[PDB]
Amino acid sequence: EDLSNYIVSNIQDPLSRTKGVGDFQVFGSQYSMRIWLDPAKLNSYQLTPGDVSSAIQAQNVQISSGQLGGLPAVKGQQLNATIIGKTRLQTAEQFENILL
Amino acid sequence: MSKFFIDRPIFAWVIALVIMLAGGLSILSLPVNQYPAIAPPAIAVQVSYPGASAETVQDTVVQVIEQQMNGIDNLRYISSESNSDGSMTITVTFEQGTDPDIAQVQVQNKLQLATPLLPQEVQRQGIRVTKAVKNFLMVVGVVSTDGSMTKEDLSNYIVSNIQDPLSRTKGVGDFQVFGSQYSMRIWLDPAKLNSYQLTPGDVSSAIQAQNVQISSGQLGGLPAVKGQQLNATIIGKTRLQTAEQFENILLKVNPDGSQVRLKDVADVGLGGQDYSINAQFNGSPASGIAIKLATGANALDTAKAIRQTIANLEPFMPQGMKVVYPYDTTPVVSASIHEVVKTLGEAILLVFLVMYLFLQNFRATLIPTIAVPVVLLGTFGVLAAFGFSINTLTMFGMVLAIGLLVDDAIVVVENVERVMAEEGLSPREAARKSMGQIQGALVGIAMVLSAVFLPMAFFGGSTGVIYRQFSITIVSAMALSVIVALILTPALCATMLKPIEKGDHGEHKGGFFGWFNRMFLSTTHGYERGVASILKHRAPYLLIYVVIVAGMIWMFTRIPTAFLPDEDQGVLFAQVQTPPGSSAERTQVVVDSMREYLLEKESSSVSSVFTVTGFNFAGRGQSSGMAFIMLKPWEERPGGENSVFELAKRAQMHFFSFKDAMVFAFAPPSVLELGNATGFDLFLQDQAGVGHEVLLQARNKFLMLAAQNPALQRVRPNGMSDEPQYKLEIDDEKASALGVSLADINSTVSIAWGSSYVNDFIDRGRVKRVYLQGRPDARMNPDDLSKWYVRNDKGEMVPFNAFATGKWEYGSPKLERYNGVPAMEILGEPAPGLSSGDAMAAVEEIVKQLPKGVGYSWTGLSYEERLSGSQAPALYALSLLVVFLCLAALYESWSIPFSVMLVVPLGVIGALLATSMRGLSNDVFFQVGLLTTIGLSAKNAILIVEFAKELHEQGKGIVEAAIEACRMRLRPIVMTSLAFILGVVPLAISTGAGSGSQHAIGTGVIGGMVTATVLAIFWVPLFYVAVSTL
Amino acid sequence: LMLAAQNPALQRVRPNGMSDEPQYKLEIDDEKASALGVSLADINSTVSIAWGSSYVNDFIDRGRVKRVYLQGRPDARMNPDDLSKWYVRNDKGEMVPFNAFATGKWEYGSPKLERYNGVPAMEILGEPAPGLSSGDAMAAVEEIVKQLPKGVGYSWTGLSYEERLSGSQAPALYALSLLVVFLCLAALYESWSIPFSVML
Amino acid sequence: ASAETVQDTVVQVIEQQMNGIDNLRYISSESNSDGSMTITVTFEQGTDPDIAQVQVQNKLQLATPLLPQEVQRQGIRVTKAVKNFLMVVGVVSTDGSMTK
Amino acid sequence: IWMFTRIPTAFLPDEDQGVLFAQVQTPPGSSAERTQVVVDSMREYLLEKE
Amino acid sequence: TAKAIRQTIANLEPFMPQGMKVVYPYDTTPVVSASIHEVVKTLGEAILLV
Ligand SMILES: CCCCCCCCCCCCO[C@@H]1O[C@H](CO)[C@@H](O[C@H]2O[C@H](CO)[C@@H](O)[C@H](O)[C@H]2O)[C@H](O)[C@H]1O
Ligand SMILES: CCCCCCCCCCCCO[C@@H]1O[C@H](CO)[C@@H](O[C@H]2O[C@H](CO)[C@@H](O)[C@H](O)[C@H]2O)[C@H](O)[C@H]1O
Ligand SMILES: CCCCCCCCCCCCO[C@@H]1O[C@H](CO)[C@@H](O[C@H]2O[C@H](CO)[C@@H](O)[C@H](O)[C@H]2O)[C@H](O)[C@H]1O
Repeated sequence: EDLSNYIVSNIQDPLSRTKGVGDFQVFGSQYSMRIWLDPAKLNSYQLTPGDVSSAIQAQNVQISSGQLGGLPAVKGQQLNATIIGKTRLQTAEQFENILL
Repeated sequence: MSKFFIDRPIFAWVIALVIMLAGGLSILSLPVNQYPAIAPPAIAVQVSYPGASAETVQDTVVQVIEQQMNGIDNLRYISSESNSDGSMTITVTFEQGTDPDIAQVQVQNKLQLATPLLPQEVQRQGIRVTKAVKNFLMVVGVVSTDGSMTKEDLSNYIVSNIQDPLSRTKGVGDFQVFGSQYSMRIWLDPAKLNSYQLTPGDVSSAIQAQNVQISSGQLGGLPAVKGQQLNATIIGKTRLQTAEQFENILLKVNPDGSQVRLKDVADVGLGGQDYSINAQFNGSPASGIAIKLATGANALDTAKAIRQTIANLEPFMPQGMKVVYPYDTTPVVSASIHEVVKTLGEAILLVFLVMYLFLQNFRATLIPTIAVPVVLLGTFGVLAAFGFSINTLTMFGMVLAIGLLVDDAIVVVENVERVMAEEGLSPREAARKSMGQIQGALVGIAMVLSAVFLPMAFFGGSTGVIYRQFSITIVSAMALSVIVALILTPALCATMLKPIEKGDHGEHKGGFFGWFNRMFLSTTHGYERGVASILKHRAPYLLIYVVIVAGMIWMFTRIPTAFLPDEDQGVLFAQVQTPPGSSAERTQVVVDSMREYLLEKESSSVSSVFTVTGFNFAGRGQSSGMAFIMLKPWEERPGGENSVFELAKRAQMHFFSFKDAMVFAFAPPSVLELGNATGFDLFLQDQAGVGHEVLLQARNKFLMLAAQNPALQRVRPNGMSDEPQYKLEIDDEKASALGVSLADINSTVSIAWGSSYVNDFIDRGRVKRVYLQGRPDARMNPDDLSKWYVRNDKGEMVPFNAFATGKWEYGSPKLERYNGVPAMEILGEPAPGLSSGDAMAAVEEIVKQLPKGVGYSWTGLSYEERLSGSQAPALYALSLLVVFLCLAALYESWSIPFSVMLVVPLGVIGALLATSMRGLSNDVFFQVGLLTTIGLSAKNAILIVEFAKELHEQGKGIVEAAIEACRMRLRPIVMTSLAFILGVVPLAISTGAGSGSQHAIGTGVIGGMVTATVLAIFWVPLFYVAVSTL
Repeated sequence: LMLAAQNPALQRVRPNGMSDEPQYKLEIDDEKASALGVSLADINSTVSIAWGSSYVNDFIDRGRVKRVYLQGRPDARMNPDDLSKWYVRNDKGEMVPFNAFATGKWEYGSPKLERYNGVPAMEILGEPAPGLSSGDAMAAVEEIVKQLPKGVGYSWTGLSYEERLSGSQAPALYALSLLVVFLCLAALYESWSIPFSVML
Repeated sequence: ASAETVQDTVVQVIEQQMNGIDNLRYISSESNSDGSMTITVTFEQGTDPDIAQVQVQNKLQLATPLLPQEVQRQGIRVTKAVKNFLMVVGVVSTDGSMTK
Repeated sequence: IWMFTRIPTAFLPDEDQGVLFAQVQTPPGSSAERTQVVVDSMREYLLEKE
Repeated sequence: TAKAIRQTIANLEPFMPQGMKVVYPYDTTPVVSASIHEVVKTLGEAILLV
C-alpha cells in the first residue's frame, strides 16, 4: 500500500502527461481517509451511517468565507485581509474528533 | 535553358506574366498582420469561486482540474495560479505548430471530465476555456466623462449594446470585455436581520423558491380522447424583471398578521458580479474591449471596421459616454509596410540611376526595372503557397531580399554588354555568350545561398518561428530571381539592348559621361594594379587577413547578446504594489497620483493613462495596481527625451520616492508575448510533497544566494508574497451547546462575507445573475463579524461573539503550481556582459544548495533557449558542409571552394563595427542581415572565381586569370553595392513608427556591404591564387 | 404573399412558421398561496408534472433501459376548466383547489421565431411558374421586395444563395479562361499573331 | 418556455459566439414554443466539417454559462446538419397484431 | 452580346427523381386528430387517383 | 514514448524516499530495439558477404 501511494501521488500524473502515453492503469490506490463504522457502536449511541456521512460532509469542509477588506469596500477602509473559515482535515486525529 | 528562351522571348514573357498574375492575385487573398504565431500556443482555463481564499480554490478547484489534465496532444508544460480573490487560472502550454483549435477542445474536454468533480458553486459559476495568447489587435476604451457611470454600469453597456455589433464586423476574432453584464445584488443588514430573527440562509432559499419559470404543460397533450380540438399550450411562471420585485418576496409573516419583506432586510439594486478590479481612464471609471484579429483577416481593413462600427453607435450612447482607442497595433503594422513599398520603389529607382551612370542605353535601364517587380510579385505567390502571411517579419524579409534581387538583374545585364563592348557581337550572340559564362554559377549560387539561409528555418521554438519567416521569404525571392534571371532577363537583353562597336568604352564620349568613363577607366586599371601587386607579395596580406579575422571573433565577444530589437510601441507600463494588507483605496490612490505626474510633467510625450487596481503582472488582489501609459503619436513627440525609454527613466526617478507603495516603470517586450528576451525564468517546486513554508525557505535561500553570486543580477520572485490572514475558529462544542448547527454557522459566514451566487433573473431579455451578500459596513472589520446572528436550536438568535474567536496567521495570497506540483516562479537577468547560458549555468549550481525535497524546471524562453541552443552547432556545420559541396561541384575541385568561403569574414566585421558604433546588439534583424550580406559577398566572390578559372582554362596564368577576372567583375560589383547601400540608407536613418527595427538591419547592412565590397575585390584573387598554388 | 400570389411569375409560394398561435397563462400570487399554508415548493412542481409530464426513473424492459413518465389523466388535462380538478396539500394537512389559488387568462404566442445573422426574420419559399426559370423568378421577388416597410430588408439563403454565386463568377470565369488560352497559344506558337486571331 | 423567451435566453446569446468562425457563410436560428431551440451554422463550400464542429464547440464553451441554469443541465447537442434523408426504413403490421 | 443578355438565368436543371413531398400545414392549434384527417385525404387523392 | 517515460521517472528519482528503487517489470520496447539492431547486423554481414 505504501508503494502504491507513492506511484499515484507522485509519478502517476507526470507519466500521464508524458508525450506518447495515452492511457495508464495503476496496480493499487493512493491513500484515502478511511472511516470504519461498527454497528456494535453505532447501535449504542443510537446512530446510523447516514448520520455519520452528513457530519463528515459538514465538518470536513473547505468553506468560502470572505475577506475583511471586503470589496466593494466602505470609503476610507485601509485594512484588507482574507479571512479563512473552516478548512478540511489532513490527519486522522482531526477525523476522530468530529462531533456526531 | 536560357539559350532556349533567348530565341523565344514571347514564351519568356508569358512565364514572367504568369508568375506575375499568381503573385498579383495572391497579394489580395493574403492575410495581413503584425506577427506570425510566434508564441507557444496556450489555452487558459479560468473560474472565480466567489469569496473563496487562495487555498479554497487551489485545493478544491485547481488541483482537481489538474488531475484530469493529461492525455492532451503536444503538451509541453502546464502552470496555474490560485489567488486571494475568487479567481483562478490554469494555463496549458503546447508545442509550436499545434492547432489551437484542437488544443482548446482537447483541454476543454478533459475539463468536462472533472467538472462534476468540482464544488457546485464553481460548477454553477461556469468555467471558461480560452486561447490565452496576447495578439491583441486594438483595445477599445469606453469611459464615463461626468463620472456618472461606474465600471459596472459601463461593462453592461458594451455587453448589450456594442458586443453583438462588434462580433459581426469583418476580421473580428476573440474579444474580451472588461467586466460582466448586470446582476441583482442584495446587501443584508445584520442588525436589521437579527431584528426579524431571520438568517441570511433564509433570504437565499426565500429567493430560490419565489423566483422560478416552472415547467409548463400542454392543454390537449397526447394521448387524448376523441373530441380533442385545441392543442394549444400554456406559459408557466415568469422570472423577476425588476429590482422592485426583488423587494416584494415575503421573508416572514409575524403573529401580528404583518408581512416582512426583503426591503426590511437589505438594499436591492443592479450591480456587478465581481468587484475585484477597478479601471480608470484619466481619473474617471471605464471599461472596454480587447480585440483579437480573426484568423486569416486583414489587420488594416478590420481596424477600420471595428472603428466605423463603434462609431455608428456613438450617437445613441448616453452622455459622458466617450469611446477611446488607447492601444492600437495597426499604426505600426501600416507603417512597416509603407516603409517597404517605399524602399522597394526607390531601390528600382536607384538601380535605374546607377544603371544609367555606368552604362548608356535607357534600354539597359529597362531590363532590371521589369525583372525586379516581376520577382517581387511572384515572391508573394510563393508565400501563399506556403500559407505564410504578409506581416512585419515577412516584409522586412523582402527588404533584405532586394540586395540579391538587384544583383541578378544587373549582373546579367552588365555582362551581356561587356561582351558586346569587347567583342562587338550582337544582342543575341552576346546574350547567348554571357549566359554560357554565368549560367552554371547562377544555378550554383542559388544552391549555395539556399544552404546559407534554410538551416535557420529548422530551428525549434519561437526564435525558430521568426527565423523561418525570414528564411522562407528570402529564399523564395532568391530562387525565384534565379529562374527569372535565367528565362526572362537574357531574352530581354537579347531583344531590347542596342549594339556597340568593338573596343568602345565611351572614353571619347565628351560631356560629363566622357569625364566619368575616363575616370572609371583609370580607376579600374588602378584596381588591377592593386590586385597585381597583392599577388606579387602574397604572404604579408595573407597575414593581415588573419588579423581582421581575429578582430571578428573579438567583436563577437564584445557585442550585446540581446534578443530581437527594442522599438517604441506607444505604451509604457507602471506596476504598483502597496505593502501587504493595504486596500482598494490606498493602492487606488498611489496610482491615482501616477496619472497626475505624467499628465502634468510628461504631457509633452504622454497622451493618456489607463489605470487599474486589484491586478498586476505579478498578482491579483488589492495590494497591486497598474497603469498603462499611452504615448502621443510618433511625430508629436520626437527627440530622445520623448522616447519610451527616456520616459521610463524619469518615471522611475519620480516614482522612486513613494515610500508607501513600490512603483516600477518599463517598456513592453519587443514582441508582445511573455518576452523576457535576455532574461531567464524558472519554477522552484517540491516533488517530495514537502511543506509550503519549506518552499518559502527554498525560495528565500535561492534569492539570498543569487545576490552572493556574480553571474546574475536582478533576481526577483514573480508572484506576490505572504500576507497577514485573519483565521476564524468556530467552536464545534460551544456552537452545539447553544444549539446552533455547523451547517448554519458556515452557510451564514459564507453568504454574509464571501458572496453567494443564488438565482437567475431575467431583464432586457438576457438572463443575469443574482448575488446575495452582507452590507459593506457589515464586513469591514473583525468586530463586524459579531454583528451576524445565527438562529439557535430554535427561536433565539446567537451572535458570533459566542463561538467565534479570531487569530492573525500568515498565508499566501497567490498559490502557484507547475506540472501538478506547487511551485514559485522566479525571474532574473545575467550580470552585465554575461549570457543567459552563463546565467543558467550558475543557477544550476545554486539549486543544489536547496532544501532536499525541492526541485526546479526552466519554463519560459529559458525552456526554448536550451533547446534551440543545442541544435545551433548542428545547423551551422550543415550549412558549412552543404555550401562547400555545392561549390566543390561548381568548380570541380575540393580546393578552390575555400577561396570563396574565406570571404565570409570580410563582410562580417563591417556589420559588427557599424552595429557597435551605433550601440546596437545581436538583434535577430542584425543576425539575419548578417546572412543576407555574406550572401551578396559570396555571390560576388563565386562569379569572380568563376571567371578566374574560365580564363586559366582558356590557357592563361593563375595570376593573370585572377587580375583579368577582377577587372571584368569590378564594374558590376560596384554598381550593386552602390545601388544597395543607397537603397538601405533611409532605413539606417529612419525616425518614428517601427524605426527601431529598420535601424537593426540598415546599420549592419551598410557596414557589411561597404566592408565586404572594398575588401572582397582585393582578397578574393589573393585567395584564388593562393589555393591554386598550395 | 399578397403580391406573390398575384405576380404571374411565381407559384407554390409558401412561408415557414405560420402566424401566431393561441396560448394561456397561470398567474399565481404568493399571497393566497401562503394563505392556506402552501409554499412555492408544491404548487410550483405539481402543475408542471401534471399538464406536461415528468421524467422520473429508468426501468429495465427486456434488457433495454427505458423511462417512467408521470402525466395527468387525459380526461382531466385536455381543457381550460380542467384546471381546478388539481389540488395541493397544506402545510397543515388539508387540501387546496386551483379556484381561489390560481387564475388562467388567454394570449397569443408564436410557434417559431426565426433569425438570420443576428437578426429577426422569416423564411419564405416558392417555385417559379411554368416556362420561367429560377432567375426569372428571383427577378420578380427582387421587385416585390421594395414594396415592404423601410426597415424590413431581405437576403438569399441555401439554394438561392448558391445561384447568386455561380452568376457572380461567370465573368471572372470566362475572362481567366480566355486569358489562359491566349497565353498558352502565345507561348506554344511563339506568336502574338495567332493567339490574337484565335480569340476573335 | 415561449418561442420569444427562448430566442432571448438561449439563441440570441450563442449566435454572439457563433459570430466570427472561420469560413462562416451564414447562420439561421430557430426558436419554438416546444421549448426547443436549434441554430444552424453553414460554412463555406470547402471547409473541414470536423474542425468546423470542433470550432463551434469551442465557442459554446463560452456562451453556456450565460444560459439558463436549466439548459446548462440538459446538454446542448452539436452535430453535423444534413438536409437529406437517404431513405426511410419502415415496418408495417401485416395482420393487426401490432399497433402504431 | 445581345442573345446573352436575353436568356433566363438558372442554376441546376429541375429533375424528375421518382420522389415528391407533400407538407400539410393545418391551422394553428388544431388537433392531432384534425391534421391526421387532412393527411389521409392525401393518400386518397394520390394512392387512388394518380 | 518509452525514451520519454524514462526521462520523466529518472527526473523524479532523486525525490523518492531513501529505500525504494524504480523497477521495470514488463516492457515490450526492448525487443523492438533488439530486432532492428539485429537486422542492422545482418546488413554488415550481407554487404560484407556480397
Ligand atoms: C495579464 C496579467 C497576468 C495574466 C492573468 C490575468 C489576465 C487578465 C484577466 C482579465 C479578466 C477580465 O474580465 C472579466 O470579465 C468577466 C465577465 O465576462 C468577470 O469575471 C468573471 O467572468 C465570469 C462571469 O462572467 C466568472 O464566471 C469568472 O469566474 C470570472 O473570471 C469579470 O467581469 C472580469 O473579471
Ligand atoms: C522555396 C522554398 C523551398 C523550401 C520551403 C520549405 C522549407 C522548410 C524548411 C524546414 C522547416 C522545418 O520545420 C521545423 O523543424 C523543426 C525541427 O528541425 C521543428 O522543431 C522540432 O525539432 C527540433 C529539432 O529536433 C527540436 O529541437 C524542437 O524542440 C522540436 O519542436 C519545428 O517546429 C519545425 O517547424
Ligand atoms: C528542399 C528540401 C530539402 C530537404 C533536406 C533539407 C536539409 C536542410 C538542412 C539540414 C536540416 C537539419 O535538421 C537538423 O538536424 C540536426 C541533426 O540531426 C538536429 O539536431 C540534433 O541532432 C544532431 C546530431 O545528433 C545533434 O548534434 C544536435 O545537437 C541535435 O539537436 C537539428 O535539430 C535539426 O533541425
